Amino acid sequence: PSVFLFPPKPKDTLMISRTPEVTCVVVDVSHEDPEVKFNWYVDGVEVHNAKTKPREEQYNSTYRVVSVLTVLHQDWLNGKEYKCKVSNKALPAPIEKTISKAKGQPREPQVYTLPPSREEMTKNQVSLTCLVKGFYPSDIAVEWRSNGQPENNYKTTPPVLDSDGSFFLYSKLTVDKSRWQQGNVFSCSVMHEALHNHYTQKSLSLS
Amino acid sequence: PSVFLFPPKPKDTLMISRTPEVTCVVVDVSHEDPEVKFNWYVDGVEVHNAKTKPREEQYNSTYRVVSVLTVLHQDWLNGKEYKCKVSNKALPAPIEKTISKAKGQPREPQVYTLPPSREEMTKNQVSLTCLVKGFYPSDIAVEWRSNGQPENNYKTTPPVLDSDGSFFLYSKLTVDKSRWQQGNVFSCSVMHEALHNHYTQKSLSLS
Amino acid sequence: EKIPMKPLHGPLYGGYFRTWHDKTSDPTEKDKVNSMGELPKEVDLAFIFHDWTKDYSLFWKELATKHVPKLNKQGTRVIRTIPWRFLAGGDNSGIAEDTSKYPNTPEGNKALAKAIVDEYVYKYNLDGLDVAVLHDSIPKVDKKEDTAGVERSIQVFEEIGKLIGPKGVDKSRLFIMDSTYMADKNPLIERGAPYINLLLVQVYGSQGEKGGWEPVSNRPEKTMEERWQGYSKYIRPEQYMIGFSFYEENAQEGNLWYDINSRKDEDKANGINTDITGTRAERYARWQPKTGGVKGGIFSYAIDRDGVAHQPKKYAKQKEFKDATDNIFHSDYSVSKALKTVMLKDKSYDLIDEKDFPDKALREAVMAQVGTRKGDLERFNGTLRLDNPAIQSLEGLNKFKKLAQLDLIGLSRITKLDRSVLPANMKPGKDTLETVLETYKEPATIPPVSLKVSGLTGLKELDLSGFDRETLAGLDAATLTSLEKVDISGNKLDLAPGTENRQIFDTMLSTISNHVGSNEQTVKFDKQKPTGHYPDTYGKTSLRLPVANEKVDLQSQLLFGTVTNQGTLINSEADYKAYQNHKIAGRSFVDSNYHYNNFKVSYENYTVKVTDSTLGTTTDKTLATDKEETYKVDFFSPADKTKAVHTAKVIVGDEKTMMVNLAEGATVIGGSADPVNARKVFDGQLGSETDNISLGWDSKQSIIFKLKEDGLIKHWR
Ligand SMILES: *[C@@H]1O[C@H](CO[C@@H]2O[C@@H](C)[C@@H](O)[C@@H](O)[C@@H]2O)[C@@H](O[C@@H]2O[C@H](CO)[C@@H](O[C@@H]3O[C@H](CO[C@H]4O[C@H](CO)[C@@H](O)[C@H](O)[C@@H]4O[C@@H]4O[C@H](CO)[C@@H](O)[C@H](O)[C@H]4NC(C)=O)[C@@H](O)[C@H](O[C@H]4O[C@H](CO)[C@@H](O)[C@H](O)[C@@H]4O[C@@H]4O[C@H](CO)[C@@H](O)[C@H](O)[C@H]4NC(C)=O)[C@@H]3O)[C@H](O)[C@H]2NC(C)=O)[C@H](O)[C@H]1NC(C)=O
Repeated sequence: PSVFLFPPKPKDTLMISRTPEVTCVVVDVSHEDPEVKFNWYVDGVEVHNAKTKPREEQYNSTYRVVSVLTVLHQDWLNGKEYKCKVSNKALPAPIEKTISKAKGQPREPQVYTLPPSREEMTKNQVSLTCLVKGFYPSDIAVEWRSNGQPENNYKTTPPVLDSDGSFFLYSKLTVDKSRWQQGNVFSCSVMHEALHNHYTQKSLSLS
Repeated sequence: PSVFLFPPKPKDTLMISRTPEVTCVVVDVSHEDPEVKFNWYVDGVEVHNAKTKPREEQYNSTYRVVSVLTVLHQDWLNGKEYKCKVSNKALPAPIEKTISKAKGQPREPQVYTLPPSREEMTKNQVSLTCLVKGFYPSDIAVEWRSNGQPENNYKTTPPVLDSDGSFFLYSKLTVDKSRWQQGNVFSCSVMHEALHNHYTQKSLSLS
Repeated sequence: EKIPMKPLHGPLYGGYFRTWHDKTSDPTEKDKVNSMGELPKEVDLAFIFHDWTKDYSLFWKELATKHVPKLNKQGTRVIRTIPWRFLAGGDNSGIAEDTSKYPNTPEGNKALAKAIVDEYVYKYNLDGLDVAVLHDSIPKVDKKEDTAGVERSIQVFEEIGKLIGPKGVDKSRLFIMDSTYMADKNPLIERGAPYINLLLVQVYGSQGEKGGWEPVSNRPEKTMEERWQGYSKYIRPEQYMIGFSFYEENAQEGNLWYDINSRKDEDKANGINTDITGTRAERYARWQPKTGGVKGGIFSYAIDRDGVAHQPKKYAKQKEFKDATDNIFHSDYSVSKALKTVMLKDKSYDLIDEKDFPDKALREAVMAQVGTRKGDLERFNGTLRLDNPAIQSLEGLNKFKKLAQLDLIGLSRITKLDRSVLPANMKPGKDTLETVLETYKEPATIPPVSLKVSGLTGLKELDLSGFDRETLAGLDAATLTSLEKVDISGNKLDLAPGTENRQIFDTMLSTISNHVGSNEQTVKFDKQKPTGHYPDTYGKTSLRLPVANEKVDLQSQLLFGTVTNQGTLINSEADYKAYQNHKIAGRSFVDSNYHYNNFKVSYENYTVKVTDSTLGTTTDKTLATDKEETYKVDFFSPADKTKAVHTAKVIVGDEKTMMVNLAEGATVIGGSADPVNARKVFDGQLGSETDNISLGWDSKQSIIFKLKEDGLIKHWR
């Protein structure tokens, strides 16, 4: 049996209204003895508020017992060690897995909105860019919104390691040229632990 | 023993002067019987021109036998199945792994250079951006160069899957504001199989 | 043409023969040395599982001409297995691809039903059709599940059922359905339950035998029993059939069931294991449901691989492995014949005879309603109506071990009623049957049979002693005219004045006095042990106490009562002592052993919530009355903690009006706190164990808000 502990979504840990989860998947679980007892610790403080997720509809082959744990934002951001101790009857002794936030001096993300290229103006659609650099750790979330209304058609690149040691990423908002030329507002909404209320915006419009 | 077949570098397969390699790593190799016989096939045509790489430094524990194969560009671009058949004495029967180029209609990368942000002009350094979108497959390479001289300080994001089905990526060239304001030329040099000579450039300068 | 064949009888044995293993399927493939005609007489059903074999293969000539008549001669029906999506679908749907020809209309599906039957059943002169309702064969459009396509198949399945099967014009041809889904999950079972002859559940591996595992419950799910349990509602037990699988050559992970015996690692050369002992198939052959009745039989998959040993579990990981078992062998079908004879050896498939039911009208009524097997009596848990008046003897009703209900309607000729001529589950009891399947690491309780006795004019005696009956419901005493003797001793009957049991007993007793008088010999009704329940509602809804320095047990004071199944509320031990002295004919019915303490229901484990006048909750039964206060005391069951069983109003001293939370439903209109989590401090509840009510990020947080209503604030918390 193999264990796979996973961290919470950046967006969840940087917004108190949302609820972050520390998932502990267990694959290749014994078909003979499928009993799995999860024990959850947070710096030794064993918690008992976990929730085993229902056995999803895998066709055959291997049992995959997931176990979720709802976590406090502060506990994650402070960087407490969440430990998932899996216990199987087939297993001679329990498998432990530990995870925590990236350990290092946090840095503020410099957010910059870039307009469509001079060449791309010929095309019927345009690409609004949002550069986000000089931030640490990689835990970050970005969103677009046009005139308050959250945007649908955009994509964000993974955090890429910069030369100095910080990370960076871009986010491409694909919109029609009509809405750009007409003069709407589009706002890149970055979210990082080293910001005011873990939040900041940069607007973008035609000039 | 686990086998890990890897494709060639995009830059190597798109330049005939460079030589592409199809690496076949083998990890968790038997400590008792460390003999590994690699067999290499290309659509059944067994080739015998491979080279087992010397055991790199390594930090003890588990043997990691790498095996490289030099390949023809045309054979990769045509999309021939390179198969790595690992054979160990401890292993009851040989492990095979197969790899090929991404199968689908190739698409031309639309290259667009974007200048530094209006806000970033206050900073002592600036970030020259190069958007590259609407291309397939993900096999692509990008480079900057200022006044002919290849650039050092830049980073390129991984190919990200776009909404339509194509990929895209950005490339951030970090330079001093002096060289930008003075009025140098910086050229984003994209390289993709669906281009003229697998190559195209877009220059960027102050206005 | 259509050869006449004897009907389906006894335990059956199915077998899906894979077409591409036939010798005539592909002459280029020389390793295929099997044939579908070689299937023995033991094989009842021979399913045609077609794939890979070419459209215009030489197999189709050999099938219709040589094989089908040979199999029909010996006594083996041939069935075509079409997938689910052939009835309705787009992606590889065969006949249903041509939607312009066969539209999605009332008339269009009726044309498609005929087209399916003609092309598959009647084409080669086969003996049935089989529909495979799987997720692998589910109707898809562009490799995506289709909602309208599944709803169409349902309607098509009904139309095909109007052509062939039980409710069809051509009833000679069978209509079968095979399913990995369970009854609740598979949608065709409800609609096309009467239209099928057999159901073939596919339950390969221990996942089928033992059932899957529910991690949240930490208990087994979708077990072999639970699988049938759902299907029991829709079809009869003799229609049910379970499936195992033989080893397919070069099988991969996700298709290794190890049903038949595996190859020994020593025996490298040998790849044949015809031994059936210690196999899943053999256990499946012996398996019979715990309720309902005996199964129709079993069936194999890839019967062409009969006797072939399973590839060891050790070499299951390595994909490219050429084991001795992966070779193809010319099977003589030893396992199929062995497993068939094993099912013949089963004694439950013995027919019902005069030994069980002497009376013919009873024996015919049982055969119609229940079933035609000795094993059905041990299992059947449904209603049995004996309305036919011409019934002399009810001998062998004790054969019914798990009968649900028994109706005795208009049976004048019956005279005596006792344990002899009544079901075994007149009294309570546990499951007597024993499973023959493997499991992980408690026998089921059998419900006492419901007995309605009405219209028996010539009934004289009536003995129901030591049956622990809960009520006398069903016994229509007004119709029992010729009643003389009666015995209802050693039961759990509340025979108090005004009860329905007493009304039945009094109506019975008046008939006894007329004929042969009333006395100790004729009438018995002693040593009752009525079941004590919890009341629905409670009367004691208030309690005014002094401001004394004393402590009171709120539970005993407010929460009490032990109702009967009829409806007599015993609150105190005094009420029971009064109940004990319900003298009928100068002697009580209640047992002397059965004290109040044995009757009483415990109110331990019940939670309590004492909300004081300032809405200050406390969960303690021992209430101090030293301080002046008004309380609202809610009680909850150990089961349901959210919904209160009873609510009271304790008032120590002068009453104070119960305060109300004015903040509840407060419009948050400012503060540093997050508006989302700000509203959840006025939600009314605390929150779930794993909720999130963090106001903000900073250590200091503020909430500005407006009250719901005007009022005078005397207290806050
Ligand atoms: C999980 O397990 C279930 C079974 O277990 C059940 O479910 C689980 C959850 C538990 O509850 C269990 O208790 C329970 O019992 C799996 O379901 C089974 O899956 C296996 C495959 O893994 C199937 O065996 C294969 O069947 C195909 C036949 O495919 C036809 O029929 C299907 C069912 O109706 C249908 O969905 C298909 O679409 C297809 O339908 C045909 O379509 C054509 C075209 O339209 C039409 O003309 C036909 O009329 C129509 N026919 C029918 C009947 O519908 C068969 O092809 C497979 O054979 C290959 O694989 C074998 C090894 O498994 C091997 O021995 C054979 O030689 C063959 O291998 C190929 O051979 C050719 C040469 O001939 C070669 O060129 C190929 O390279 C080679 N390929 C490979 C890969 O080796 C095979 O027999 C079972 O039938 C199916 N169960 C049932 C009852 O049908 C489920 O799939 C599992 N899932 C996972 C993810 O593990």
